[PDB]
Amino acid sequence: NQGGYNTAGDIKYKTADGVSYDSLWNLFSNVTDEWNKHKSKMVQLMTFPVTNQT
Amino acid sequence: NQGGYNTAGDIKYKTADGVSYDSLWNLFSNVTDEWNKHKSKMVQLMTFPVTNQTEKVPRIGQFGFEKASEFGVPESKRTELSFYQLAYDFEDYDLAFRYTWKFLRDAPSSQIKAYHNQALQADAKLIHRKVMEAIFDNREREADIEGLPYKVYPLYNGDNMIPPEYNGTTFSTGHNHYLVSGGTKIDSADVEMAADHIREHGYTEENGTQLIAFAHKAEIQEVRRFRFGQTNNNSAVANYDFVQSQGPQSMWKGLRVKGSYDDVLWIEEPTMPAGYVLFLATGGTLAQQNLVGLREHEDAAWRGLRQIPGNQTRYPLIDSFYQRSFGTGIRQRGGAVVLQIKASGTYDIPTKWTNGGGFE
Amino acid sequence: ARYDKYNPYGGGFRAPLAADWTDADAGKLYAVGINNVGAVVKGAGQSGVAGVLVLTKGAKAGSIVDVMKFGEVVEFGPTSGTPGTDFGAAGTAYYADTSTGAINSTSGEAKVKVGHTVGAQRLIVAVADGVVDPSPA
Repeated sequence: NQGGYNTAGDIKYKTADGVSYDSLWNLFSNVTDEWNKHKSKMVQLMTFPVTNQT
Repeated sequence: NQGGYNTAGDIKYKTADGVSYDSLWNLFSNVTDEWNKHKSKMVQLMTFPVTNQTEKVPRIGQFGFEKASEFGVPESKRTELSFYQLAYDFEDYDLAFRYTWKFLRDAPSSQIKAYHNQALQADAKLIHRKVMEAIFDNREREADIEGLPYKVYPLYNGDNMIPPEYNGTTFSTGHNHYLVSGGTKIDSADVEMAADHIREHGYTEENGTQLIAFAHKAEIQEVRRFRFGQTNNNSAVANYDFVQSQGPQSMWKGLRVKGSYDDVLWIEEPTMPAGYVLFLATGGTLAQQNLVGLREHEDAAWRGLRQIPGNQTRYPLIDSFYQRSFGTGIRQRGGAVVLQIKASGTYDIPTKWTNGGGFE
Repeated sequence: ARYDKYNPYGGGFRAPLAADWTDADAGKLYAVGINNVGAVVKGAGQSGVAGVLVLTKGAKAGSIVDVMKFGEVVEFGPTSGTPGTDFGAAGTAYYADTSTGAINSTSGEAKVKVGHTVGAQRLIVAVADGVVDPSPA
């Protein structure tokens, strides 16, 4: 993993060959991984909410 | 400068006469001095607000014509466009006021208002230095725009950029606009040369323009001697007459005009280091905007002098910040000339205007 | 050099270029001929000198070029000169070296005449049928 503070210089253009860096990040703004949907299904069929701590 | 935290022990309450220091600090709360006003006035005449973070200066060639005939057709004509590219720089500058809790409890409120009014004076002093070093520091600089590097320029400086030819007067690599007088005092021959070094690029009185010169008073005591056909410094001769202003016009732009040599108006400039003069074009068809561009951030949230709330907040320590971010470059590299008055050799950057040598 | 007056009907012809011409040749004038495949080469091909050629930019092999036989060329100077500064002499005949296709004012028995100049910068192209002298003394 990449780590650390986000800095100016981790930003690398406003646009490149006419495409905008905001539009590129907007693609990933609301994605969800089908593996994380599967993992959430497996948790849902394999767990229960604890009401009684013992 | 003083620096450090403001502390109890920096506080003053009353004079031995019973007069409270908060009333003395109340004088400094709103005033601005004639020296910062004078520096602000040099900036206001010498600069323009930049709209494009980079400029292109384009040029095109010429066609001509031929004599006709009963038979036969003319030789074909075309022209090819070319340009030079000029960017403007940008940088951020920060200032802090820091207090102990007991200083803010016991210090006179007028001192805090004076510190705010002094931040406005420090901003004016910063912009003035950054405009002056754009002219007097004859080194090249680089700026990044859209993440792509561009050069930003002083006047012509012995560089590979070739001035555009004006009227069949035509130039080379290694042209220059920082000049060394070749003499320990100013000649009329230097003033004549420098004003022509502007006028060879255009910027003429036929082009509707006015020339101005800014000089320390020590060299104005030479210009007053320049009567037509009479010898002056270094055995040069005045090929025009000095004319004192009325009381040429008595005043220009609200500045104290001394007179004219050639048609160039002469102005006394106390900020100038003694061994130097600036010659500058104005008005007409070329000088519809001034020598130095001032660049500021694209977003209105980041323009101007701004206060940032600090990051030690209430007890036992308090701070706050002022920020301004801007930068400078020259568009009209031929629209002004810097003359240094020295006997021989290389041009010197004034220490007070070396880039990175200080601030404000 | 540049084409000033070109006539498509018998003043010049389309042909395919035999090899890449680089931007180092942009605005130079060369004499050219046709190789055994039917493509344009500098100097004489199998055809002898067929005409003269200027490209304003580099061009790829198998691209189509217009070779001039009769017409006017402006901004002219010898092939060895810098294009757009090193212009020709006025009033004088110009000859192609049949080996390199280089054009200059020096006559020689094995060379082909390509034209003559009307003032320093303007060449009247009218390429000869063959060499200046096919039977030296």
